[PDB]
Amino acid sequence: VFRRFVEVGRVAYVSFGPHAGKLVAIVDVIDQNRALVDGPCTRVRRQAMPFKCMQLTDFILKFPHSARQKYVRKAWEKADINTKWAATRWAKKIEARERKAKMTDFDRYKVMKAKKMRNRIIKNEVKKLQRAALLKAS
Amino acid sequence: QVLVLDGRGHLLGRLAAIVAKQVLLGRKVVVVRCEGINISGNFYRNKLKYLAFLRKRMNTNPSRGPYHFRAPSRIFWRTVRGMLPHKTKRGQAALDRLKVFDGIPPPYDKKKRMVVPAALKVVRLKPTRKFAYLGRLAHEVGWKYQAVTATLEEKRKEKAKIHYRKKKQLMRLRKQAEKNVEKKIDRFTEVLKTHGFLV
Amino acid sequence: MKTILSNQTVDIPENVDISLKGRTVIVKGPRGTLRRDFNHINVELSLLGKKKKRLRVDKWWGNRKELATVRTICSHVQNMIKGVTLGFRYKMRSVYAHFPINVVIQENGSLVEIRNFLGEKYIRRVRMRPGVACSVSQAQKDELVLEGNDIELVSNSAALIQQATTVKNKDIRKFLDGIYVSEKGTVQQA
Amino acid sequence: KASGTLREYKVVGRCLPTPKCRTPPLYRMRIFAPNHVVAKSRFWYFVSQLKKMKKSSGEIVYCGQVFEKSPLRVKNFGIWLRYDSRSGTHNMYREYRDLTTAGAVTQCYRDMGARHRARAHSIQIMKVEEIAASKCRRPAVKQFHDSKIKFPLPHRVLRRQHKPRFTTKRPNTFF
RNA sequence: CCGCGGCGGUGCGCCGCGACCGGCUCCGGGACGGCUGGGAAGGCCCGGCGGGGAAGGUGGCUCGGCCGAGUGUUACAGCCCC
RNA sequence: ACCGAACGCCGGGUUAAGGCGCCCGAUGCCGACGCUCAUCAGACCCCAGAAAAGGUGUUGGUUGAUAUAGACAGCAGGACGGUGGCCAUGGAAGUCGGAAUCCGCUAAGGAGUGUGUAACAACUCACCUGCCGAAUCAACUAGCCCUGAAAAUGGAUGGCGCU
RNA sequence: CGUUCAUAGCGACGUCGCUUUUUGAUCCUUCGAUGUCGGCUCUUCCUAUCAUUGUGAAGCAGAAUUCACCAAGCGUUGGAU
RNA sequence: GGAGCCUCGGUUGGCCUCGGAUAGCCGGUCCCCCGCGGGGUCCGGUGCGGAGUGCCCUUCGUCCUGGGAAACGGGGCGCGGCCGGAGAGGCGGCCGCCCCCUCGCCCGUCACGCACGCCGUUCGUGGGGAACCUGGCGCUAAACCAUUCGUAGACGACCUGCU
Ligand SMILES: [Mg+2]
Ligand SMILES: [Mg+2]
Ligand SMILES: [Mg+2]
Ligand SMILES: [Mg+2]
Ligand SMILES: [Mg+2]
Ligand SMILES: [Mg+2]
Repeated sequence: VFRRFVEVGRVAYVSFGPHAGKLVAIVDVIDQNRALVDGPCTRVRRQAMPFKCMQLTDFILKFPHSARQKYVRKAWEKADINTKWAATRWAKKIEARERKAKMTDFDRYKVMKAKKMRNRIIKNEVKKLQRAALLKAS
Repeated sequence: QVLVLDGRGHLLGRLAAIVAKQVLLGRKVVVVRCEGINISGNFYRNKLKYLAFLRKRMNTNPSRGPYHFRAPSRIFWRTVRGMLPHKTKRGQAALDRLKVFDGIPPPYDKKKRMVVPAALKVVRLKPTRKFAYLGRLAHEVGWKYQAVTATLEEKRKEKAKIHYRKKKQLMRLRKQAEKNVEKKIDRFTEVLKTHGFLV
Repeated sequence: MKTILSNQTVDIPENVDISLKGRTVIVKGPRGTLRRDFNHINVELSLLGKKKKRLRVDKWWGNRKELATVRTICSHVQNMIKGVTLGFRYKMRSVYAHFPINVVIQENGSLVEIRNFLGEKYIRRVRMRPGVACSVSQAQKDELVLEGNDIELVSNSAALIQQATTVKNKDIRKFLDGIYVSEKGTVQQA
Repeated sequence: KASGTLREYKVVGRCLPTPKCRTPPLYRMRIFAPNHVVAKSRFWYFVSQLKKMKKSSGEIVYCGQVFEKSPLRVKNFGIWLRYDSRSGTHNMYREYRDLTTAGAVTQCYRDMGARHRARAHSIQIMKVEEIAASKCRRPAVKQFHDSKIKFPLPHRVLRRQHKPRFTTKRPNTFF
């Protein structure tokens, strides 16, 4: 029933730690709870990193299990994980959470007025749909 | 201003410590559905633990001595009372703040209830271990009303299924209304996603 | 230590239709349906091949006590496929020294009355498990036949009437009496 | 002897020059220790066991930390052990899989304390040797020898339980 | 008496602020020395040399749509590593 | 009586010994690595409880073997002849027991492991083949847990509890 | 020892433990006093179980009797001295 | 509709699926079954959850006039009807009818003791208890002592009888 596997070439998202919020290519598997990790275009150095602080995605790319940073950089740039990650919905809601955190007070006031007017218009439309469904069921 | 905690799947002492601390911090907590509390360690271990607790009783006057409450809500009240400083006035005020229920009453069945993942079985126990339900433990110690509570919970699960069907109908009306209105709220929807909403 | 993977495959024949809702497998075919809920067993159950030719069971990162469960899931799947296709037939003979043990079924095979065990007057009524049919066979003197699909139910129903006819407060090495299981096979051979 | 994260120190030493011998031989060891003070102390311990040399009747010529010549390459390490039980002293051979020699020896100290209650004052490290893909005798190490290794994270139980503690959603674990 | 013009103790009570000092507890930066005059790493790769897991191959089988996936077999380098 | 530390009255800071789920101040670290299932789990000098022995319960280590000359358990043919050999007479053609203790067929039976006899007879174990085809066997040893382990009022890791 | 058979039941030569239901050992509390033995009455508790309930093993053919487990719920008498 | 005493907590609310953890949420249901709904098969979208408690809902200065986008919405503890809710209900939805208003988002237009820097601002609240007062409708006692009884009893207490 599993879909995401720890494979040589698995791209993962670091949850916490020093390189938090960055992408990871798994190069080799060291132990049950420790992996060998490269970050060629995501400003992460080659090091070991446990499986607790990484969230594996559904991206795979092809390079042998002991690549000396160059072939995995070329595989990263060939598969183009940067633009596909920017087009990925989960990174879009991550940067939506980042915009919510960077929301200024004047920006929050504009958002609140837009919430108010949008909810009034959609609530009037929901009431029109309710009376139309009542007339249809009548 | 009142927490409504669900006792389903939550561990006994793991939930009781958090409830004791949050009630000593001046907050009204209502822990509900306490026969769904599961205790780590299997059923014969937990049953012999509570039977040893039943054997501990005052020799001269057992009516004066330890009161052995059989209901799961009062077992949870006892395991919070053993964590609260109940010999003091602030501990008695905490016991007055805490309200514990078997099943879930009509004052609290139509309320959104909370889940503590720091005291939950799937988070805290390994999946290969064993556990025991406090409802089954109480019924085989002598609590009388597992079946009446089961029928009342079946009735309110039917009522909550009807309510969730109505909520799904309101939600499909909300989605089709957003589909109708997304041409005239084009600059109302965009100013939420440039600041971090709906994406 | 934690073994990284233990896998096992079950190749189902073309007379069997199996499917699974999570860890809840259901096996239907000629003789009927049999369900088994492998929740709280904590394995992976994949079902692959065109028209689901094999059932694959995985255990990931399990030590010895959970590596010992892959083959028992495989064995329950073999027994369930055997009960669906060929069924289970347990033959059990009434061994007695002097008193002939009188066995009679009541509804179809559900209630079984046992009489004249060691000359006792107390009749022994046994309810069988739901799905197990009891019968008195032909061309044999005192012998019961238990037919069914679930090996659990059929063998538990055999153990009930085997433990009902026990000798109390005597030397059972001398008093060799009772209804004892003699043969374990299928309904049809194919 | 206590432990932290361990470091490997090449320590050489000799005796003081005497009128009967002006040039004593130099003896080298590879002490696994947290810092150089306790590295020099364990050096005097093992040299006092082996040769006739005490700290006041000798001198350490140089104590320096040696670093891993390839820290980015995962390696197998076979470590020979001489520990002391509640009964008499026993000998062992362990295999681990880590990047550095000092990291493998750290994992060895934690594993000895976990399995056999062997403390850092009772554990005497004989020697550590790096091993290729062959010449391994432990199945827990040999199960990681695969060209295309493949395993999920099956029961990925969540953490961060207490940032906001009271929630509506029951937490998920299938990832 | 109009002057808070200068000095001194000050105010009926509740307070707030500024700057300076002593004792602390933290944060953000900047630049320096030693090392095995640091180890591996990042970039272009060059003319050779040996060994080993096993790959746009070969190839027994299995699963599907000439093509894709898994397993094993000798093993070069056009997958790699020292 | 133990560890730390010795004392005028206070404010700020920092610790020792101990701790940081709640009582109870502080791990509400997205702590690291393993071990442990207890139908009597375990929980910190003094100190308030446990032994010899045993366990394929489970985790490691030490030693010695065999597997394509085609293992281990699993269905299967056999324990003959010199030889009632030899002291034992009260009976040893393997047989209560003890000094003895090899050849032949050889594929193979040790002057024998048991069932059992006044003696027999008979059932039946080294080795290999027909079938499944790669990791297995044996003895020690160290961890945690279990048995050993039984007292009288109801009873105490301090309590709640904890996997 | 048990017709053969160490272990059904026993078990020498040795050795490891529990109890304060016996006597010892000490003098820690009490000598400006804690009424000192038995029997009668009465209640509760322990199991190291004699019998009863449920079982396993016998040198258990049946009857009778020994060994062992869960187990203190209910019983354990009338008398001569 | 009115001050006036005492006791305090507060400082938007969330009006609800069950369920699994080696899975789960949402659709039409072209296909099928059962009593408009539920359930099963196939297919499609996300899944460190955006049909998100890391969440959602209400704005928290006022009024004047004069435009644009949207809207027939709101109110008079609005009057009568239809109901649902019993585990510890004590609230909510839907219709007929009289009148009034331009409230939500942007803009032009000024004015609100602008109390001259200084702290318990705001409110759930017409907060809970007691004493005076504005009216309409509805009402008329019970217990105990004294007597008696004996189904009871130390005294109390208990069972009884008496316009
Ligand atoms: Mg008998
Ligand atoms: Mg000291
Ligand atoms: Mg006196
Ligand atoms: Mg007295
Ligand atoms: Mg006993
Ligand atoms: Mg007498």
